[PDB]
Amino acid sequence: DFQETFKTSKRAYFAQIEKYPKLKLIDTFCFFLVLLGVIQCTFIILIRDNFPFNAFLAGFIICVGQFVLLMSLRLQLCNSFPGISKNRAFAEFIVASLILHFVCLHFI
Amino acid sequence: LANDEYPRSWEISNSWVYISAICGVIVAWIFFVVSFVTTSSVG
Amino acid sequence: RSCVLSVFQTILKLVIFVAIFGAAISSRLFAVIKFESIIHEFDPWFNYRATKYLVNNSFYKFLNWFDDRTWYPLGRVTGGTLYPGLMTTSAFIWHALRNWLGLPIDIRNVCVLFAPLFSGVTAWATYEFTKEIKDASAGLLAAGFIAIVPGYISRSVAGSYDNEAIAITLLMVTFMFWIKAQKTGSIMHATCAALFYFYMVSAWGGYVFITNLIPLHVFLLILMGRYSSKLYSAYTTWYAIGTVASMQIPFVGFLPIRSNDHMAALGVFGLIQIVAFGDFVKGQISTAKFKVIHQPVSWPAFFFDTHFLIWLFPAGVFLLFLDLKDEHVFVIAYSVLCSYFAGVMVRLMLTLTPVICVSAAVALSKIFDIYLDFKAIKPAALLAKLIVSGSFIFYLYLFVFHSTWVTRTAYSSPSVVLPLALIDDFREAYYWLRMNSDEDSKVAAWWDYGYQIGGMADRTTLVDNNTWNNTHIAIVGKAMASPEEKSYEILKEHDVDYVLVIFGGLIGFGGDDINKFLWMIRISEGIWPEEIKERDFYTAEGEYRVDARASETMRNSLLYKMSYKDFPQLFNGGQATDRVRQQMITPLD
Amino acid sequence: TAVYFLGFIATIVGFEVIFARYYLGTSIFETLFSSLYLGAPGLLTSTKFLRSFGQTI
Amino acid sequence: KLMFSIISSRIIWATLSTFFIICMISAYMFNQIRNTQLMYFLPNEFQHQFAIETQVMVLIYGTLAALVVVLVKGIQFLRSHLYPETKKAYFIDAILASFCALFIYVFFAALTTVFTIKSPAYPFPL
Amino acid sequence: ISDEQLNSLAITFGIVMMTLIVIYHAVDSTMSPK
Ligand SMILES: CCCCCCCCCCCCCC(=O)O[C@H](COC(=O)CCCCCCCCCC)COP(=O)(O)OCC[N+](C)(C)C
Ligand SMILES: CCCCCCCCCCCCCC(=O)O[C@H](COC(=O)CCCCCCCCCC)COP(=O)(O)OCC[N+](C)(C)C
Ligand SMILES: CCCCCCCCCCCCCC(=O)O[C@H](COC(=O)CCCCCCCCCC)COP(=O)(O)OCC[N+](C)(C)C
Ligand SMILES: CCCCCCCCCCCCCC(=O)O[C@H](COC(=O)CCCCCCCCCC)COP(=O)(O)OCC[N+](C)(C)C
Ligand SMILES: CCCCCCCCCCCCCC(=O)O[C@H](COC(=O)CCCCCCCCCC)COP(=O)(O)OCC[N+](C)(C)C
Ligand SMILES: *[C@@H]1O[C@H](CO)[C@@H](O[C@@H]2O[C@H](CO)[C@@H](O[C@@H]3O[C@H](CO)[C@@H](O)[C@H](O)[C@@H]3O)[C@H](O)[C@H]2NC(C)=O)[C@H](O)[C@H]1NC(C)=O
Repeated sequence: DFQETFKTSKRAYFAQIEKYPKLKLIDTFCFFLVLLGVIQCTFIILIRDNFPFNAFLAGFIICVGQFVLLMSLRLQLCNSFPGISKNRAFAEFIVASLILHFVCLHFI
Repeated sequence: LANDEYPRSWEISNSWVYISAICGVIVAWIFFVVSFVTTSSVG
Repeated sequence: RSCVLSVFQTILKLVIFVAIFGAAISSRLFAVIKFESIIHEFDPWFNYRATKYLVNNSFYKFLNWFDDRTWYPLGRVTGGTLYPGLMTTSAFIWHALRNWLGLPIDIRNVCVLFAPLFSGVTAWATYEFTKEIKDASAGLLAAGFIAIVPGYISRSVAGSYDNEAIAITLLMVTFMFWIKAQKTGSIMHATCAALFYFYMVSAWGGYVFITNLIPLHVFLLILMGRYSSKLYSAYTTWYAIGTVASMQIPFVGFLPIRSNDHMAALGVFGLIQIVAFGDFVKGQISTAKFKVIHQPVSWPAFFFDTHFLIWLFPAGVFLLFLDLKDEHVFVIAYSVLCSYFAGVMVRLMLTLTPVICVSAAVALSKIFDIYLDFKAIKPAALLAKLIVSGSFIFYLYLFVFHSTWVTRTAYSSPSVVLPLALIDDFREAYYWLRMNSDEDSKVAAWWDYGYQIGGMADRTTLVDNNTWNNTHIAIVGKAMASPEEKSYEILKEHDVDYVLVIFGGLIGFGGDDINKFLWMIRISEGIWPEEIKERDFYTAEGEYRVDARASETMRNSLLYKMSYKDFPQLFNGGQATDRVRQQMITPLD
Repeated sequence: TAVYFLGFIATIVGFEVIFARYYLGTSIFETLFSSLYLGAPGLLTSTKFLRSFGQTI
Repeated sequence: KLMFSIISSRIIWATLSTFFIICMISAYMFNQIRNTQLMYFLPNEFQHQFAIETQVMVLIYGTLAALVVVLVKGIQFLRSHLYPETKKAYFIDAILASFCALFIYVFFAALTTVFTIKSPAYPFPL
Repeated sequence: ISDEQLNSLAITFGIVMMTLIVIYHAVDSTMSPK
């Protein structure tokens, strides 16, 4: 069961990546936005200390929220929403990705 | 104490890691956006 | 033809908004042209004391402001104990009228007339919120109700300067911007909904409801199976921008992380993340996807506050419920949840009326869509249409007469002046104390009148209406209950110069300080049990009275001697009536 | 339409420089007024670039 | 088979939800916290009532809600389950709709009469 | 200003705002698809 769904999903995903040269750029950005959050929590687990807690929480929020806006751009960029073009999803990505950096520079 | 008279985030040397985990996402983001409108589709 | 009809619709809507922006303004103003124009109650005299500080020095000296004229041996720090947003939009309107439009007016007149000016924005926002569920013919009707209905006139009359005026508008604008981005799917409307959620989390303390009303919408929207790619983009940007914008306000600093109330939202976000991956696997296989996947209110307050909108409110939810067009679950989920909480509290009737108006202005629009849509000429059909439409237009005019009757009778009266003649003896003795006393001098009264003495007499009290440190009120109530020889020392440790006592035994005030004398004793039993006991203020066989057969330790207390001091020498013959307790006092007592 | 692209990079880099300069020591109203004077021509120019380039995105 | 048609039909959720709003807008909750007695409702006081009076309120509000929903998404079903075979059936719609309007007026007059018995000096009845 | 004139101004604005709604909804119901 899971072998068939596994190899089916690997092949049907890798063909989709090799078709469009926009998708591997998104996913290459995404994976290293996961590794930033992982080692940034590893600093907390390594030495037991919790003192500048807001400065901990700001970078972690940058990693998670910045991951999510990429996944929304990917979902909206493969299949188009009814009424929204592909020139407007990108501008909304710029504006809403540009508010979040300011409110995570005030917070540290 | 006021809200301005506090040791800043430079001077603590416990939160250099997080400032270095903000600057990377900023410059990686601008190199993302410049390298997105100067490329092709299914060339 | 299309230009003619469209121009007719536009001009007629302009005249509608010019009328319904004016009916609200004229309904709020009975207490301003009847009397003078002053701030009304206990709680709105701190806000006016804080927006008069911001307005004549900088904004930097207001965010971190330590005042030493309240809770005197240990003053309070304001910036981490109040909600800014009611003050700073008011200083913004003051700064815009003074410098740009050209006309300078006082800060007191901006503070009095802050609710009636602002209610027209609530009327427009309810128009726009109803334009999404139903076509734009019902939005004018829902906007026509909410500028009249007297469950909402009760909390914003001209003079009230409390937090709910800004709050019940920003609630509506946030729900409008969420209901746009539930249907369309775009990111930018969820960003704007996050920013008005930030501007609503800072003005008002019941922001918890809008935080726990959105994940109940999404969570009921998954169990029916209406999941799409519109929810992954509309929910998660609202949570990502809105949460970290919520943590910027101190007094709610790290509370959306540790606290129980915000847990549901976090859980829903995680749940949404999982189901987005379990939808990609479904597109590949077909077989094994089955293997994987407070006081209770009485009855007539409800008819009293809304006339016949409470009458056809449970018809609009049925007629609304036979459609299920993916944004009706918002209103159906709001209505049950809010109607349960507005039946065990008194003061959650304010969050209930923006759905009595909407759901009471949908069913009536669906009634009007067929009984005055004549388009065939027959006698009997036009008879039926004519008498049904006449039947409802009659009740709607009687709704206007009812609402403006009940505004001017019950909900229009000041607490500062007490009316065949006037009784103004509650502002003599604050202005005495402002004129004829040295400027650093402490007043010790009971905590109900803390805000008015600081606001209107301008001295440095010991307690006020906040009840922040609760073992300080017990010191003051221990002072007003002991004998004289010890209350002198307890009051002298804190450097109190003046003490003051209210008293209503002469004209029957009722809320005097003998009626509130019992609760004081109970607050002083949680700490010093040995010194004071409430088994001693009762007479033989347990009756509370003030007469010539009172207790031996009631007659020697410090709040008895200070109220009935020269009261028997006043009346003729040497006898007196108490006029509230209805008891008789002799000058040996 | 290379000069319009030149007017598209400079407003995003311009919206990062005023955030860094906000982080160092400046107050709010200088950040907000600088964000307005930079804010409007970059809106008009960037909108006309995304309209002009268009179909290959 | 059958339980999936029960959990899938929206009519029982309609009647259950509207029955919940109806039985809770007549101050059922106040009665449950502060227990009272149970001739009729307690006159001239504005904040107290007995226990049988909320039954009368539930009957009233449910009745006129039923009159309104039968007035809007109604009259087609009754004729269909009734006689169609007479003539041009517009007259059944006419007198049927008119009698529904008159029943709305009668029960609304009953409600205003009871509220003037509860709290007098109310300037307009009926 | 005596509040008798404020009373008549209040019901006057209520009736003038509340009558035009019905003719707006009658024009919009009769001469429109929905
Ligand atoms: C898409 C993004 C949209 C962003 C929308 C931003 C809209 C905010 C516009 C605010 C304009 C303020 C203009 C202003 O300076 O008025 C001031 C100060 O007036 C005030 O007190 C209120 C302004 C407080 C600003 C709150 C922080 C910024 C919140 C929005 C980012 C008058 O207050 P005053 O009390 O008279 O003195 C303030 C201090 N001085 C230095 C000026 C002496
Ligand atoms: C160029 C475009 C200009 C548009 C903006 C125009 C602004 C409208 C008026 C602003 C507020 C004025 C209201 C006001 O201050 O009057 C109040 C109370 O008097 C009243 O009766 C209240 C009248 C308010 C009705 C209009 C409210 C509209 C809401 C704000 C626009 C009485 O003031 P007093 O406090 O009594 O001042 C003393 C007056 N003596 C004569 C005793 C000296
Ligand atoms: C999904 C359904 C369940 C939802 C679960 C959500 C609830 C758990 C959320 C994480 C834990 C929250 C509790 C928490 O963080 O408490 C912290 C101190 O507590 C800590 O010890 C820090 C915990 C941080 C987690 C670090 C390990 C995480 C590893 C992830 C890979 C409070 O620290 P404070 O003492 O308040 O810091 C204040 C500092 N001042 C200077 C401001 C005074
Ligand atoms: C019409 C009026 C609208 C009222 C909204 C409510 C306004 C009050 C909320 C403020 C909450 C207190 C925040 C606070 O204490 O800090 C204020 C900083 O003050 C701020 O600007 C708060 C910013 C909060 C984030 C804004 C998110 C919106 C996104 C805008 C693009 C002080 O800023 P400053 O100290 O003046 O700037 C120096 C900061 N350095 C980092 C450079 C040192
Ligand atoms: C707590 C206060 C708030 C409570 C809210 C009260 C309930 C209001 C919202 C639910 C009412 C409508 C439910 C409904 O009609 O949908 C159920 C689909 O429903 C189901 O199959 C299972 C029931 C799940 C909905 C109720 C969940 C209980 C509440 C959990 C907290 C089945 O109808 P459907 O036929 O699926 O809807 C149309 C879709 N078809 C294409 C299939 C025709
Ligand atoms: C009401 O009117 C009086 C009378 O003018 C005003 O009093 C003025 O101000 C102070 C009291 O606030 C008077 O006494 C002075 O006190 C200062 C303390 O710093 C002291 O240094 C002086 O030597 C003097 O004793 C002052 O005589 C008086 N008149 C002036 C300044 O011309 C009062 O301000 C008015 N307003 C109120 C009470 O709100």
